[PDB]
Amino acid sequence: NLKLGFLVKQPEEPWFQTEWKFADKAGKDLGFEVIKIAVPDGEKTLNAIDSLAASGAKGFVICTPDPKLGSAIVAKARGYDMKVIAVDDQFVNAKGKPMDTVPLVMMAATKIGERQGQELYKEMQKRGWDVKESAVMAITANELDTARRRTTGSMDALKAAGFPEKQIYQVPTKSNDIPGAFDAANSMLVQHPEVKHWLIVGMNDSTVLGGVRATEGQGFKAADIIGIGINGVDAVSELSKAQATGFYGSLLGSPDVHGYKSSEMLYNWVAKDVEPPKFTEVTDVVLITRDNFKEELEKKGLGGK
Ligand SMILES: OC[C@H]1O[C@H](O)[C@H](O)[C@@H](O)[C@H]1O
Repeated sequence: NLKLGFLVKQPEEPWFQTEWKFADKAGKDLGFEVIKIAVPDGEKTLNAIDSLAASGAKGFVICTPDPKLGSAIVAKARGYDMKVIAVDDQFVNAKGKPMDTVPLVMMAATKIGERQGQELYKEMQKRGWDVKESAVMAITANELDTARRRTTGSMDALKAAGFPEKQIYQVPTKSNDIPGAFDAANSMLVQHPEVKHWLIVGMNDSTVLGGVRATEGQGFKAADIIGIGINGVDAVSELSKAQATGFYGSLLGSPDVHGYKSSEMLYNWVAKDVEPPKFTEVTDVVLITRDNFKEELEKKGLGGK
């Protein structure tokens, strides 16, 4: 009978789709209805809450399209006697300090990032690239913490592994999608004619994919590119292709956990006024490649690949 909202920034990415799916499950289990809304931008976010209130929802889980909407979201919520839980992306203040006060469930950004970096270097070593003619292209979205911590973690790990600091080139992307990353990567490539082999660093699948698509456009062959995405579920279409590409594999997270856990906690909070922990960090990761993606998806109950 109880209605709880599940707002996501990017409903077109399997990650978010899966979070929805597992929110549904939680609903089934606990006996509550999930109202699934896309909030791609700030306005739609604020409008969506209004709409929720109309429907007579008692709270919502949200991945905000903008961390800096935090204040507004909370205010609107309070006004409607709605409880909020943040998923994925953390609320920040005007000054861009994290709002500790809102319960969050997110991925262990740093740890996953560092695992990306490890695995990048590992595959490089495998291929016997000459470091001298190799480079790292780091496509960044520094304004998003969880993203920041990811790419920084990757760079740290690479630097730690012995990859020359001076051969790591960062480029900000305007959007956390393929088109965005494509533009970014493209602009960086034409600057570095000397490079023969690229490692591509990005916070998620799409970002890395964007990077890869760009390199192919500048006449790099698969052998000469290593990109490892983050998310896993986002990467399935790529890993499924006949031909191997620059996109070598992905770190599979737990969007199932994100969806289910966040919803479950909201309900309890709403229904039973059981205060969720302020911070939940999900540490799950597995490397999925062309060779294993199918197993691992099925293994994690994210069947289909
Ligand atoms: O929490 C994981 C989540 O982090 C951000 O929201 C990214 O945009 C997503 O694609 C995903 O990787």
